[PDB]
Amino acid sequence: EVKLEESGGGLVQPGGSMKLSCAASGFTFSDAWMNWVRQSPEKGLEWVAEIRSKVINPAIYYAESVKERFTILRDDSKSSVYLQMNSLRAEDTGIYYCSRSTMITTRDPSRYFDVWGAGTTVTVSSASTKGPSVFPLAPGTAALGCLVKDYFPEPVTVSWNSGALTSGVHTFPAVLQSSGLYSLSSVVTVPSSSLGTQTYICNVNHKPSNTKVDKKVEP
Amino acid sequence: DIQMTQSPTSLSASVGETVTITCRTSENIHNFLTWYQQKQGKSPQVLVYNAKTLPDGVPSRFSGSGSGTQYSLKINSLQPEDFGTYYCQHFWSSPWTFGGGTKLEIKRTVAAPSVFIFPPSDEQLKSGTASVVCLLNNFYPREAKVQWKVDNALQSGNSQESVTEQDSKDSTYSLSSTLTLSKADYEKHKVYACEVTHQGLSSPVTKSFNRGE
Ligand code: NI
Ligand code: NI
Repeated sequence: EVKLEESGGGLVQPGGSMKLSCAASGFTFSDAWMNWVRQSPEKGLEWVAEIRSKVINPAIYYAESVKERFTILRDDSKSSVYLQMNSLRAEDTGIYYCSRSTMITTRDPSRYFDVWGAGTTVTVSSASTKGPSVFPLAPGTAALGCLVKDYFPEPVTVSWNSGALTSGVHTFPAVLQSSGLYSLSSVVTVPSSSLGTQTYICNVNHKPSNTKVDKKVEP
Repeated sequence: DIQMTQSPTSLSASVGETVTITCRTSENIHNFLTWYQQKQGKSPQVLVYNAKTLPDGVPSRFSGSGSGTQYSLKINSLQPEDFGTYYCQHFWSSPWTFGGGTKLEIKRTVAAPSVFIFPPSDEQLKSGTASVVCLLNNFYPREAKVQWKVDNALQSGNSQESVTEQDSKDSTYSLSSTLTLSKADYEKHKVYACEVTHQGLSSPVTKSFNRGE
């Protein structure tokens, strides 16, 4: 039951503000050392901040690039740690992780982040949200799919016949276009003896824009 | 400041091989080095702390070693559970800086790609945009060149490609290349060819389609 659950992420304007919350249960929280880590596809993992409990020493540490702008906070009756982010930049885009360290004392032999949270996505951008335009990709073994074009921000989730297709389904990672908008392609490889007679439906869903559109693919 | 370099950056190996991963430091971190594994879409989980010690549950295939500034991560007989990204992290003193990470891939036998091409849809051809998609499936290795030919004129600056992660079923790759065009330019041209060059094929294959046919 030892688990960290992050929340508060989403899209935000440059120079904006955002408060990431991290709830915890399954362990006595009011002496654990909590750390925030972020991950972007470019720089990989990067430590952001740490807050210790009952420590006359600094007790609060920050990465150099986030001092001044960020502030880590703690409330022990709520068993949660917070990350208030201000003057947000496109740098600061990434997946933010909450994690507990194994250090109880100033220098407790045995250091590592032993429990992680699923993570919360943070997107810093000036572009407004947009639902996707879903276009069909029409046709031994055949292939067909969909073109999920021009949406923002990530993510968009794609399923076929409502979670009914498993093997051969390939949903490619989203690529940013010159217009600053994302598209995406999901393709399914089916035996050639099943085209048309069986209906293949394309379940696109973009929760940032409250979009839910399904388009039939027909040869 | 305490930089940390990690080597290599990418690495491929078969099931059953042994792989060594290096994490160099700009200082004698003594022995407070931690290694993590991160699989696609999941959170990292510790493999080794204190350079050599393995926490509970981590198989004994993993072993760390080294001291001072050179440190190594080691895997005897890679079983298929072990192909994500590996980060090193020092805990000598805050800030707890991370290493650049090493992506680790399975290496199977060569597999040629199956090539499909898709013309734009009339639905899409009602709004002024035209995207032509060339699909590649279940090939290895991942390095593949996709060139677009419009009226047999080599194309540049208007193609965008995307690769999928190593597949779990058979450790193959997939690629879509999308030729983005304006509608007026699409209606101007006829022969749209996608030429694929890959290790697994002996001759560069081409898939085409006529807009009018
Ligand atoms: Ni020393
Ligand atoms: Ni032209």
